Parts: sequence; C-alpha cells; structure tokens
Amino acid sequence: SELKEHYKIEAFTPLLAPAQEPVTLLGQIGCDSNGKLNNKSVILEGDREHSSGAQIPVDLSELKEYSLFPGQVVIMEGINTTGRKLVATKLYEGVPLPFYQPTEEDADFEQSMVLVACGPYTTSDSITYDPLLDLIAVINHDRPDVCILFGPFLDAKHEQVENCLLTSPFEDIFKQCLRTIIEGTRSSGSHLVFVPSLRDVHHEPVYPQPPFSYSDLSREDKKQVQFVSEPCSLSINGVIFGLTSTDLLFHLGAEEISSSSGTSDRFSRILKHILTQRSYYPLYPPQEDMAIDYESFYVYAQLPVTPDVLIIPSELRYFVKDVLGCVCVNPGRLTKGQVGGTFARLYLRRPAADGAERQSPCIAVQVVRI
Amino acid sequence: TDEEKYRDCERFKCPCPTCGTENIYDNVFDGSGTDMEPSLYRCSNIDCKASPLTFTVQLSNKLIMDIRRFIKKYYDGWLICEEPTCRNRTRHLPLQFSRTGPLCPACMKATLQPEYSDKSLYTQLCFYRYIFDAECALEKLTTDHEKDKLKKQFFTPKVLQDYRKLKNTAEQFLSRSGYSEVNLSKLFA
Amino acid sequence: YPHCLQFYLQPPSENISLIEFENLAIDRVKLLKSVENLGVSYVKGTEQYQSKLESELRKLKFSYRENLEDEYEPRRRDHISHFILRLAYCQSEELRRWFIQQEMDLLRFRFSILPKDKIQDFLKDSQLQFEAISDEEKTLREQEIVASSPSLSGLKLGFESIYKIPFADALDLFRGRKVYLEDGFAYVPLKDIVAIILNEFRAKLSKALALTARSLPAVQSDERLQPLLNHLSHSKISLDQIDLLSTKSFPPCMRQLHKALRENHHLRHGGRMQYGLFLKGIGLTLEQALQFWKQEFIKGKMDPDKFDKGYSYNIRHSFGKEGKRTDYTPFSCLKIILSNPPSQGDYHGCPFRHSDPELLKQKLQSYKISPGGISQILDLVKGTHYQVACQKYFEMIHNVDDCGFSLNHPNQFFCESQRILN
DNA sequence: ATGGTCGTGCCGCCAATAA
Ligand code: SF4
Ligand SMILES: [Mg+2]
Ligand SMILES: [Zn+2]
Ligand SMILES: [Zn+2]
Repeated sequence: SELKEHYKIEAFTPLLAPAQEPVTLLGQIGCDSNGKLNNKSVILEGDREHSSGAQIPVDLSELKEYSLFPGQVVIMEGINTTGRKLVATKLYEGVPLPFYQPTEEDADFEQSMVLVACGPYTTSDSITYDPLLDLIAVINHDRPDVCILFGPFLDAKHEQVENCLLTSPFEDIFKQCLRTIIEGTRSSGSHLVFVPSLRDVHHEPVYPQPPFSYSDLSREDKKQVQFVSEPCSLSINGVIFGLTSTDLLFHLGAEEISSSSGTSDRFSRILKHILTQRSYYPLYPPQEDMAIDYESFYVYAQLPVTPDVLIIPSELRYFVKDVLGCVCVNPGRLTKGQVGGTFARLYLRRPAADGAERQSPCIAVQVVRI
Repeated sequence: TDEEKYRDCERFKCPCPTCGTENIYDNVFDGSGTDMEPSLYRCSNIDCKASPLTFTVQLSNKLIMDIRRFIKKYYDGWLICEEPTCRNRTRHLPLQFSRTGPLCPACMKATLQPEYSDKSLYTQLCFYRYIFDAECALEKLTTDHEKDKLKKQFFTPKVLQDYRKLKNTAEQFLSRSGYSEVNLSKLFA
Repeated sequence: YPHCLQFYLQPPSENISLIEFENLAIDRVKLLKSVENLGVSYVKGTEQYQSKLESELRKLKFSYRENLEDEYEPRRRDHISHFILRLAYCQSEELRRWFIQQEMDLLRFRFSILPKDKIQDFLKDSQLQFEAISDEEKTLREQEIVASSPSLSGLKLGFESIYKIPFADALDLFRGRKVYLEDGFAYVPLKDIVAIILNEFRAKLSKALALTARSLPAVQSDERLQPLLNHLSHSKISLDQIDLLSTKSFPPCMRQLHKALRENHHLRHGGRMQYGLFLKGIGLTLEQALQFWKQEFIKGKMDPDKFDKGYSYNIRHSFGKEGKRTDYTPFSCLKIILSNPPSQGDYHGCPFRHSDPELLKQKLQSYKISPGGISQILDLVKGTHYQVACQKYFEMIHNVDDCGFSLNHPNQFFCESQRILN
C-alpha cells in the first residue's frame, strides 16, 4: 500500500487473473525448491486480500535490471496471459522511509563519540579473553562517550562451549565477563550499551532477543550501564543508530541474485534492500539454523524511521559506505579465529537545521583493527 | 501415566568429567526396593569413584545444550506430508491452506503436519523437569518411613539444593516462555 | 465496580494459567451443584439457608456483601468462572436450563443481601435506567399507589421504596392491573422489581448461551481444552462396586469392554451384546440393567427419549421379556475367539487373539503383570494356546500356583474368582 | 386393473448352550 501511494498505482491485479494488457502484480519473491535461488526458479507469492495466497513463476528475460532475494516485497509490472507465468517488463524500486526529523533541542549539543565493538572477544583456541582485555584498555585510553558492545560474548561456536569441558556454568561465565568490562571501564566513565547476539549460548535463543538480565550493578554503574535488546533502534544524541547483531549481510547477499556483475557494488545494494524493505530481517524463509518468533516480529523488527547510522557487523570485510544518504558501518568481528579483527569509532554532531535537506550527522567514521 | 508420557522423550546424556563414561538419567532414582538410590549419587562406571552430584555445573551445562538443540529443532519449521505415498518434506510454508491446515505443494490433496509438534516439545521439557524434581519424587512413595529413610541418608540440604538448582535451570525456561498460558481474549472475542 | 453482583457482559481479556483454568471451572461447578442441594432440601426464607450458602461462598473465595472495599480477587474469580462455565453447559438442552435456573437462584440470593442503599447505583451500573422517588412525591401519590396496589393487605405504605420504570418494561404487571401508570411511567413496589430484573437477565443469558454454542466449533480445535468441554458431567450384587470388579475379577476382554464404556460413554453392537449377556450372567436383573445402560448413555449427552426408544427393546429382549420370551446363555469363549472379528471403532473380541503382540505387551504391562509372566503369555499366544494363557493370567492375578479348573466360559472365570475372593 | 429397479422412513425380531 505504501508503494502504491508513492507510485500512484491505480490498483493491483490477482496472480491467477489472466490479462493480455500489461498489469501490475503485488507479491513476495521466493523459490520453488529447497536449493539455491536462480533467475529461472523465481516465483511470486501474492497477498491474501488480492491473490488469496497464490504462487506463480516469473520470467526475468525481458527485464533490463533487477535484484531479487526471497522475502522481498515489491510491485512487479508484467504480462500474465496464460495465468500460470508472469513475464517482467519493469520492476519498481523500493522506497525507503523518510529520515528522522531533528528537534530544536538536538541541535544544541556538542561533539559525541560512539565506539563500536563486536564479538567474539577471544581467539578461537584460548579462553584468556585477551582481545577483551586490550579492547578495555583501548576504551580506557580513548575516553569515548558511548561504547556499544555486540555479541557473541559467549560464542555458541567456540569449541570448548559444545564440549562441556568448562568448570563454570555459562550463567556465571556471564557474570565474570560483565564485571571484567564493568571494573575495567570505571575510570573512563563512558556509557556502556551491551547488545546480545543470537550466538549467545547462555541466553534465550529467540529473535528478537530480550535485553540481558543483571542485578550486580552499583548506583554508579546503573548510570553508566544500559541494557538494550537485540535488535533495536537507539537514539544517541539525537541520531538514530540501528543496532543489530545478526550477520544480515551474510543473511541476504548469500541468497540474492542480480542482473549486473561486472561493475556493481554488492554491499551497497544489500544495504539499500535492507533500508527499503522497512524491516530488520526481510528474509523469508531464513537459513537452516536461526530461530525467529513471528508473533513479535511484526511489532519489534520494523523501522520506525530510517536510522541515520547502521551498525551491521559481518564475517565479511569491514566497510563504511554512504548508501541512500545513510552512513552504514560494518566493523566486523573483534576477533576472527586466530587472526585479529576490527572495531570502529564514529564522530557525531548535529549541523545547522537549514540547508540542502539531507545532512549526515556522522561526518567521520574510522574502522581500526584491534 | 508418567512412564508412557515420557516414552518418546530422548534420554538426557552427559559424559562423566573424570572417566568420560556416558551416564543415564531417566528418573530421579535408579533401581527398586532397598537399592533404590539416586541416579546422581555415583557414576555409571564401576571403577569411577567420582560423584556426579559434585559435577552439577557440567550436568546443568549439558542440559543447556540439549534444551537449546531441542528448541532450535522445533523452530526449524520442518513439515511432513500426511500421505504415506507422498512423504513430502518442505521447509517453506505454503500459503495455500485447507480446512485442517496447510496444503501440500507436491500432491494437491493432503494436509502438511509439523514434524515436531508443540505437544512433543512440552512433553520433553516436562520430562527434563521431572527427572530432576525430587520434591515430587519423594511424595510418590506410599510409606513415610521409607521416604524419611531415603531423605536422611542421601538427600542432605546441599543435595536438595543441587536438585532444586537443576529444577530451577529447567524452570527458567519453563517460567515465562510457555504454552500453559491461555489467552481469554482470543478464546472469547 | 459493585463486585458483589454483576450482569455478566463484557468478556474479560486477562490471561491465566491452565491449572487455575481448571480450578475455576471445578470450583464453580461445586458451588452451583451445592446451590441445588440448598434449594431442594430447604425453603427460600430460612436463616439456615442464607447461613449455609454464605458460608460456602466464603469457603470457595467468592464475592459477597459489599462493606469491605478491595475484594478484587473474588470479583475476578467469579467473572472468569461464569464465562469459563458458559462453554460447557451450552451443548445440550438438558444442561442449559440447569445452568440458567441455578444462576438465577444465585443472583436472587446475591440481590437479597445488598444492605439497603447501594442498590440505586447498581441499577445504573447494569444498564437498566430505573429511578427512585423522594419523600414528598411518595406522600403526594400515597393514596393512588395504595389504591393501585395488588392484593397486598393493608393501606400502610411502608418504608419499602417505590421505583419508577418505563411502562414497556412492566408488561407482566400493568397487564393484570396491579400497578399505577402515570404519564407513561409505571410505579412498582420494591418486592416486585426482583421479578423483572430476573426476567430481563434470563433473556440475555439465553441469547449469550445460544450465540456461544454456534461459534464453539472454532474453540474445540485447541487440544488442551477437550477434557474440560466433555467431562463436566462425567463423574445380591449392586451397582456401586462394578468398577472395582473390573480390576479384580473380570477377564481381560470384559475388563476392556468396561473400560471402553467408562471412557467413551458408548459401545458398538457386538460389545453391547457380549457385555450385556455377561452382566446378566453375573446375576443382575432387568431393572438395574436398564439403570446401568441408561446411566452410561446419558453421560454421552443424549436425552432419555432416544435411549428408551432405541436400545431399551434390545436390552429387555436380551433377558427374554419380549418375543418368544427366551432367556440366553452368555457367549462361550470359543465364539468370542472365532465369531464376529472386530474392526476399527470396535473394542469387542478376545485380546489374546485379535490384539497384536505390539499392543498386547503394553496391555499386559498396564495391568501390573510380571515380565516373566508376560513372556510366558506371549509364548503361549504365539503357540495358539489361548485358554491356558488366560488361565495363567488368572493364576498370576490371583497369586495361586494352580487355578484348579478348565476354563471355557467367562462366567466360569468370574464364579471361580469370586469363590476364593469372597 | 401395463412391466421392473432403485432408495427413504417407520416398526418388530433375532443370536446363545458352562457348571
Ligand atoms: S480366553 Fe476367553 S475369557 Fe479369556 S480373555 Fe479371551 S475371550 Fe476372555
Ligand atoms: Mg443403531
Ligand atoms: Zn565417571
Ligand atoms: Zn503431499
């Protein structure tokens, strides 16, 4: 409906209704088998109001440019004469939601720093947590303003986790991991935002994941330690940061097709697709191993407004890019097996309200390896 | 009965931290009559002198992995065709629904059923809760004298505390997330 | 807000645990059943009736007199209990009237206990639109009201207040010329307002019950609520020990038939004939046989007319009281083994023959049969030696080395068992 | 004061054989 109002489309057509004249269809892209999606096997599954949940194959031969992944909601213009196959003629571009409107109070603030680190915080064969230790040292030396720590603090793929060779419960392992940072960052005085990850073995394996539970916090610590669920959209100094721990880049780009491969930017097009589908996880169906509860997916996994900065850790290469006027940052993991990873630090201020509309508050980003 | 309800449940397995021999926990106690001793008292290996009750951390940790495996298996969403001739197994949930439920995409006349029903998950969770619930295991005895004899010989306050720790490890998952909650609004409105 | 009496509308929206879900239903059933006993054994005006009913209401944590503020818990209890019980007693027409009569009686009791002066606000809190009259208005129309009064003796207009109602709502009164009508408004004594309140409650209760029954198939889809919707009306030789004999003296076949009748509240034709003839064999007469069958079939939510014109003829004929008047002998074990093989939906036949070992094993297990005896019985069954296996079953359940007889008839089984047991 | 074949709703009647 939002895309219909944006593009001023008169009406939609059911999938099963034949039509010689070109018509516009509304549906979701999907695959007809359990294998990898290909251009030949793309099907469109319609809405229940119009198509009563039907599915028809689509032909992309007559389409100049396209980029499709399962679970994407688009409006497809094409011809469906026999009522069993739809041939494309034009594919509508996704329309992102308008940016957040800054208030007059947000424009009176000063320079702000956001340091971002993502798990794991140890090498893949040792438990000394030395990457966590020198990360805390870097935090102390930096004296930043906000410190966003993503999971997995206790990785579900660490070989000692599944061999049950430890002498302490992961519940207690959570307490020592917390108090490590807690007494390591007291001198810095920076706010701490701990966001869980789906790889947190000790916590509830539900996407979205609830905020962590911890009671051993002093009065000073409660003013500096804040627990935020995963995923979430947090306003830091009037800037909407989209915090997510899922490797959404690997969720999407691993099962997405495109028409151009010579000169095209991949990470940018996945980021655009994420920003245009108005959800934290458009992929339907997901891969083999990740649990999502759909009941709260509709109410806790959508974009209220388009976030000004996206923080999307991934196992792929680190990158900071401006897509659709939004600065997306991918610092990756702090530790990658036996080779070190990267973290990020971002500058943010609110410029003058007047100007050429769009003005990115986060002018500067710097991803540095730990 | 409890025996028939938990027959299909997978038995909880956990290696011994000392000797490595796999143990068996199918009930709170093992044996019958006078030799009805707790399953957590001694290791299954005869030569092993280490008490599994001491290794409560490892037992709870292995329970954690087992329950995570089960819940991920449930959320996998695997569906199976009811027709013996079709036996269609798909991960994608079709939007074509019949009166009973989803309609198979391979054969046009059949109802897809979940591979792991919610009843199976709840029964497995209840079995895990019951195998470490000494409170209901002690009241099951018909004689108070035998109950006191078994309580004062092994069920020390520390032993009861460890059993309650296992029960609370189960109850953390069984407490808020559930199935026993019935919404009256959906039932009436 | 006056949580001590309430017209039941606006269904709730809270969520509860299933244990409380069953506890509320059983408590409401118990209270509503005891209302029957109180209304039958006593009369509606004695102090003992009020005392017993209010004591029981106190016992089961249910709302009563409004003088002590925050009894929110009893309010919630009653509100949930009525709606949860609406689903069960809306199926059969023999239960809807039973529900309505006793709920109206309970509302009458709750109405009689309101002290004197909180009644006015309640009438506005139930969407009734009634009114009272001041003392000067009462004195103005005193003669008119007492003249318009019913056969109520005396001219004394007592302290009982007079209520002012729209005329259309007083149809049962002004039709008989028993009230006063002025400017399209009826004036009634406080005694008669109870009748109109209950009469107006009855129609809404019946409408709600009807509208719930037709949209109740959607609720049966839930597998956790099936026991509740079907077991709220469940539960020389006499009637009150046969169940015990099912565990003690019956052979496995007839025990299986009795279990089927106890659980499913119905039986097919073969099981009916077999069990009825055996039950004649043990010694029952016609009267208690009819009692037993009708009691076991009414619990299937069928009215007695259907049973009387359907099965009574066959039951009577089984004993030889119609037709040629021929009395029959209970089935011999050979015909049970060889004649009329069972099918799907049927529970008759010999378990030692028709039941596969993959089911016969747990059939023995559920009856506390020793594993060695189980193996011996399975070996005997594999050898097609059924009677000796049944004899071995008898010995194992009777704790004797040898029975001392040759078995060819279940009635012989029962008589031999009762020879030693009694 | 044509033939036969098919289904639907009311009733009454029967099987059984140790000890
Ligand atoms: S052998 Fe005869 S008496 Fe025994 S269970 Fe079978 S039918 Fe019944
Ligand atoms: Mg019949
Ligand atoms: Zn051992
Ligand atoms: Zn099929």
